[PDB]
Amino acid sequence: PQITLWKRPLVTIKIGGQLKEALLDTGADDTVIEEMNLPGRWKPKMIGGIGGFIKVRQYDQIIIEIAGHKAIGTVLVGPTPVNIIGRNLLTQIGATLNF
Amino acid sequence: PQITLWKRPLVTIKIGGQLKEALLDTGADDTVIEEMNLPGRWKPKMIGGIGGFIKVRQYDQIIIEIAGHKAIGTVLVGPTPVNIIGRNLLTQIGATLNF
Ligand SMILES: Cc1ccc(S(=O)(=O)NC(=O)NC2CCN(c3nccc(C(F)(F)F)n3)CC2)cc1
Ligand SMILES: Cc1ccc(S(=O)(=O)NC(=O)NC2CCN(c3nccc(C(F)(F)F)n3)CC2)cc1
Ligand SMILES: [Mg+2]
Repeated sequence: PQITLWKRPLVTIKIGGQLKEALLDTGADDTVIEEMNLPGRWKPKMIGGIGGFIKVRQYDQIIIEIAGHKAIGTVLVGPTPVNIIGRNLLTQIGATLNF
Repeated sequence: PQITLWKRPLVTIKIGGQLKEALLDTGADDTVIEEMNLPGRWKPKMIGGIGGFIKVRQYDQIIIEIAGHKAIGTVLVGPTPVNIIGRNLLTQIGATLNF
């Protein structure tokens, strides 16, 4: 698709069997999805913000479908108020910014 | 331009006479630029993050040139570690996400 930006660029994703909504985020390095169970090993990781740090679980090579497009990458899972598709996955679905 | 996303989508901007680098950020509502003097009135505003809140100064109807493209909008100025062009300005330069 071609998505204008007058509202939050929210799309439907499919990850680990489930349907969720996620924000297409050119400002994020990494993809972060609210709490859920995913197959495979993971490793804890700390994400930094203005007041401090939040612990999440890094899973590698996860399959996710993003508005129809399949991709594979690292997904961080933890207590985020928004599901974010970061550049690690936007690159895998071929997304660009155009103006 | 058409910008791929393998690295941070950083562009040169021109605001208030000065050249700066800023991140094209589809995940931000608002544009936020590090400390500088701008003409006109402003009003304080609080931005929220994980550990708490950061005070910035909202200026309306500021001219900014973003990788060649002129736009006019609200710019928040304060102590941000990165210059962010949010959707309020990406909409004004006609930017879209495509995949
Ligand atoms: C103005 C401005 C924009 C962006 C940045 S940044 O340093 O480029 N980004 C950034 O700092 N984002 C943090 C915001 C809070 N966020 C978060 N909030 C709640 C929960 C979770 C977690 F860990 F579960 F995923 N994460 C973490 C990233 C700086 C200044
Ligand atoms: C995982 C995740 C991503 C994004 C969000 S969010 O709630 O969509 N975004 C967000 O929370 N961003 C905050 C990150 C820190 N940022 C900031 N950092 C330093 C300085 C300044 C200031 F005020 F000067 F501009 N701002 C504020 C925005 C949540 C979870
Ligand atoms: Mg962000």
